[PDB]
Amino acid sequence: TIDEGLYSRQLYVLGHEAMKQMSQSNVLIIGCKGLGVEIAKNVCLAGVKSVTLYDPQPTRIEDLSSQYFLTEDDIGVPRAKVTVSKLAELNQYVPVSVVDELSTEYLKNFKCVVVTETSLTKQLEINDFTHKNHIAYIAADSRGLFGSIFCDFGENFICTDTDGNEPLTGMIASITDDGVVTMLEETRHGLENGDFVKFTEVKGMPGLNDGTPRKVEVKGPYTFSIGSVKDLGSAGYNGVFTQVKVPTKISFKSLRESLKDPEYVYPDFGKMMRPPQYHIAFQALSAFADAHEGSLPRPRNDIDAAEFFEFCKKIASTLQFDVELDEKLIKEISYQARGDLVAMSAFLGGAVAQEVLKATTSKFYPLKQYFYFDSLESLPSSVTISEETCKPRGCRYDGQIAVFGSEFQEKIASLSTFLVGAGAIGCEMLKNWAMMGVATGESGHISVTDMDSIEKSNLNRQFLFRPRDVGKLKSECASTAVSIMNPSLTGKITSYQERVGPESEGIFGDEFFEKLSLVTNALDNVEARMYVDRRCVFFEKPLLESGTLGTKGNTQVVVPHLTESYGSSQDPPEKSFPICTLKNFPNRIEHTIAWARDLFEGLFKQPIDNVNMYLSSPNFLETSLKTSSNPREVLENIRDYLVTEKPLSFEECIMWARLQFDKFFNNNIQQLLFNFPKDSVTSTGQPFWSGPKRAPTPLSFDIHNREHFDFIVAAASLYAFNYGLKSETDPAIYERVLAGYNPPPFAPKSGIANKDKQELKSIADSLPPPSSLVGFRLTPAEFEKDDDSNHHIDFITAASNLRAMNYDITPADRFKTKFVAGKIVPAMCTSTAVVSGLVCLELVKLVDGKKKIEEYKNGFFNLAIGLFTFSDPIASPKMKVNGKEIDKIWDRYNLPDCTLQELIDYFQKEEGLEVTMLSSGVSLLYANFQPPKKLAERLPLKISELVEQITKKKLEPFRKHLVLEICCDDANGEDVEVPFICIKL
Amino acid sequence: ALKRINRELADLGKDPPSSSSAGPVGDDLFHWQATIMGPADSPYAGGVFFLSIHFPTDYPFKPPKVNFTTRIYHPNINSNGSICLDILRDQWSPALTISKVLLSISSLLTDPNPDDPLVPEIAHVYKTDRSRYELSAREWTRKYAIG
Amino acid sequence: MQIFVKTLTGKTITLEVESSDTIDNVKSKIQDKEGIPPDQQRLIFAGKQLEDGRTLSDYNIQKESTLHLVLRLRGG
Ligand SMILES: *P(=O)(O)OC[C@H]1O[C@@H](n2cnc3c(N)ncnc32)[C@H](O)[C@@H]1O
Ligand SMILES: [Mg+2]
Ligand SMILES: [Mg+2]
Repeated sequence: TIDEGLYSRQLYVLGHEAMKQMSQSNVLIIGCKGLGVEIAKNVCLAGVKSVTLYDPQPTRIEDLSSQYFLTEDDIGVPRAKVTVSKLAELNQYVPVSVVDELSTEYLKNFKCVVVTETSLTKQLEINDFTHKNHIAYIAADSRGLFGSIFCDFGENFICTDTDGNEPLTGMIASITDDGVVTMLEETRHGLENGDFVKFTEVKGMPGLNDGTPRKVEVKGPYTFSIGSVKDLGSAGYNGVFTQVKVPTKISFKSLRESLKDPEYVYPDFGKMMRPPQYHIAFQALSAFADAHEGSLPRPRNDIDAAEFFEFCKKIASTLQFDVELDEKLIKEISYQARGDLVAMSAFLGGAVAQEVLKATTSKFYPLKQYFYFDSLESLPSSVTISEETCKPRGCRYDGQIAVFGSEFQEKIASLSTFLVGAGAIGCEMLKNWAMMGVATGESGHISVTDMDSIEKSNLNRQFLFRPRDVGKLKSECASTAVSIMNPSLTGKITSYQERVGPESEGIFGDEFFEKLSLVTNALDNVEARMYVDRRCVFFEKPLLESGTLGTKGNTQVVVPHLTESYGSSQDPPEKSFPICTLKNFPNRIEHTIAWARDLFEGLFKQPIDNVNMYLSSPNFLETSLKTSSNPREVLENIRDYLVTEKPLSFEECIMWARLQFDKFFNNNIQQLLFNFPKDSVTSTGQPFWSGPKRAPTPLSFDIHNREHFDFIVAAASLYAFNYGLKSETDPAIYERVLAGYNPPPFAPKSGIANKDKQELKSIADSLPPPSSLVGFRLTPAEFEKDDDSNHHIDFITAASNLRAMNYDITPADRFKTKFVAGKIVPAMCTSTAVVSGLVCLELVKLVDGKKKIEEYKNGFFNLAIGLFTFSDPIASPKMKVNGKEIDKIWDRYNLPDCTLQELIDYFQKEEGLEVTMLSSGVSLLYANFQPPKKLAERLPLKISELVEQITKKKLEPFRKHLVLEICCDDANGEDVEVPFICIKL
Repeated sequence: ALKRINRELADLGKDPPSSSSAGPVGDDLFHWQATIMGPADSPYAGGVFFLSIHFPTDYPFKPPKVNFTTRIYHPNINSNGSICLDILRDQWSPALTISKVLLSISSLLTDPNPDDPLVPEIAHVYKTDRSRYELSAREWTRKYAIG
Repeated sequence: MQIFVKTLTGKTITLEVESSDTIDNVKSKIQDKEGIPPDQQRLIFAGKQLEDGRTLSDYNIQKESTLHLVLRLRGG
């Protein structure tokens, strides 16, 4: 009973059983500051049964530094009371409550307990209870640029899924007598030692088909071993194997036992000596607070730092810790104790919310047990950070001024950012910018562009949008929401509904880009990423890239004249199947789904487009007869969809659907088995239908069968939609119409001059004249996965399952069919929060203008396994041109709008290079091998004139420059690479 | 993409392919027309086959789209000109040149593969009645490839 | 020398190398064991991304070292 219209993208990450168990779990959250509210928001969006908040502390102004559900009108009111109202709106299936008083025995009502902003004695008191009563306990802390997480799920935690990957499966070629399983040609099993597999369809060894898992001993990328199969048989042929994932038992220690001998999770292997330092430092913070009436050290105070370091020494001595304390790092922890950064809050809240989901679903591997993190490389160095500049000013940015200072706040308030995309990452980025105070000064501005509209499935991870906002523009809603969060952003956000690409360069032109300070990408495709990367390279602007997939995520930073661009590296491409496999010899459900999608396009989209283009273009037939691969196909489509098989009622649509069923599931299979009988052999004597090729069998139509009826219904409905008729869903009419159907006889054909042109002419003139059909059009079907009443996914599922039945492939359901056909990207709110936090931690590095490349970090993570890793960006490659140092990425030539001859002469005289090729856009302006006449005609023209002439398209008035690619050869003839040319018009 | 495309074009200029000749259409570098000569020891002897090559915006990180324009009677080439070649669907790597693709297509022409066919009827004729396949291929290359 | 490579999806790989091996040889070995072309591999050791043309000793990679094999993602 899960609402798949809302949890569509999250179900592809977690699953149905996981979310069913998750919707029966109660979560208590202690603390309602930025970290707590982030955790509660992510939990409410995830879909737990209910959330209870406990925070009776009255609101303070500084609390607004990372709490985005608090306003300045709420000062003096308990934080939970003012937060519950806004949290109750995120998800309608998750009630949110408040408790004014907490007792120990009251904790038994909750599946998970999250603790923030609590002293160590209270944490020990709570954990001593939750540990012996088997309640999951998570404790999180965020101090300036430092963070800590602790998880304790009990002594006998059971984890069903450990890595979150789909089970591995593969086709076998042979199994010897000693269990040596071999894969097919050039196929990798992908297993690891100790995995368990089960076999099916193994011929010659039926015993392996029982279904008992067996140990795997990997011997190579193509073979493995399972043991001894002497008794089961001598040798086995063909078959498939599927991995079996076994539950694991994880044993946690209590907080009291874990303080003495902690187990660390390392977010970065470059600094493996720090977590032991942070373990002492956070305990010293708790002791200091207990010794000063719950007051943390004041910002950048040396007396408090000295006292804190004395506490650290005392704690390290007491715990028998054999670690030499790094005084600078520990005192840094002391200085930033009162810091409250929205980026750290977002990062830790995403991590902790994922841990809560792990606790409530018993899926994915949890943290064991301490996770200490720092982003100390983000501390500014271009400004003064002292006790005078970091003291509070009684404003909403006190939690950030306590870390960065007032001068850095002035630097932040003057940013002019450009955000591309307004989805999940875009919403998180806008919220982080609003909390940080970005572009709230006299010279600050924010621009956000996005061409899409809000849908129901977007509300599951884009928390700025409500159900009332469905159908509106994403950018307008996001700007309004963040202007509500921070009122100082009123009049300083501009929203566009333009797609960023070659067609929007009149809006995001030179004037627009020259005023920016940085560009942040929040996109979902690589083409737009590459385009924005090229624009940033040309204008020399910093770029912040980020991406997510399920529980995985990454963030990258591109810095002018320092690092390489986003397009300097390659990613694995999308996998496309061979056409022969798809058309004739499928063996996976993905092949049949691709075939079904192509069938949908070929039945309901292409013929309609041809018919419509015939009735619009007066010279369509003449052009198509010579500019098409199959003009005969176009003519046949037009004839069939106009005259021959035009339905005058829905019954004719039903009969048409029945005919198409026969055509695509009974007759083509008969023809295929006529060409390649089941007993046929290859050229080497091997059977033809063996291994990856599965022998099909024709389907006979049976109305009582569910898949056949589904196909008929969906096909008839889509045909009626094409012709604008009134469809029906009652099975009575279908059964009545299909009862009186006489299939035409079919017999597969054995096969065995220039008059065909006359036949094509006769077909063409037989069509009704376009003049007789004015104002008549057929409605094409545009694929739409997200609507469940247009019969698109229904038709694709029915066709895919029927073709699977043809080849004896295991059919799927509508859920997996929608996942595959729709090319849906699994999405999570926790991963979005983590990536936004990392991006906003790099943003402050960009604002400070750090020059060294070791101060920046590209981040990668997978929350399913609890893996975090960071690495320095790659420096842009250098080169030598005319004995000069040239950056291969960020350098260019600036030339006036000279002539082609003058450009060549300039490159000869100045750089000592001979120009061989000159191109602009997708045109070849000049090549060394062109005939002398063409060159002599093209030499005395200016570059703009040459481009206009070659492209036959005048340059637009807003076009202020041209980018030219040039390939040149040196005097010796060696090819030397040079940077691009920027011609100024 | 432009740099590598021009490098390939110049290399084609620097070495006569003899059996092939590819070049941009007009002045567009993302649309080439290539010519292939039927091998002498093949049913397509003395035939000129035109192919259209479409370079994607992501070249060389995505395969070029190569389609026959001349009608050919081959088990691995259908009526739309689609070619059953692995290096064009999922075995493409950013290290293959157009000359290699043309050599692969010529090798495909000189001997078909009926065991993994794209046109089952032509493959059936090839496997069972070879002489009829020879006559049909000769007729098709005389009718369409010569003009 | 024997080193370990951990993927972003949790898989573990064991490579038998020597301190004088270049990063290209290690990438070729990873391709052999995984089928990932060297130009698409992102290897991280101790917070540094390994670049082609250098040796293991340039990064002070010794026996039982752990590398991370990562990749970029396209959602958002
Ligand atoms: P996620 O898939 O949740 O949201 C991605 C958002 O990015 C926007 N987007 C994609 N492609 C473009 C271009 N080319 N220009 C501007 N915005 C883009 C989508 O509309 C989503 O809102
Ligand atoms: Mg959308
Ligand atoms: Mg998307």
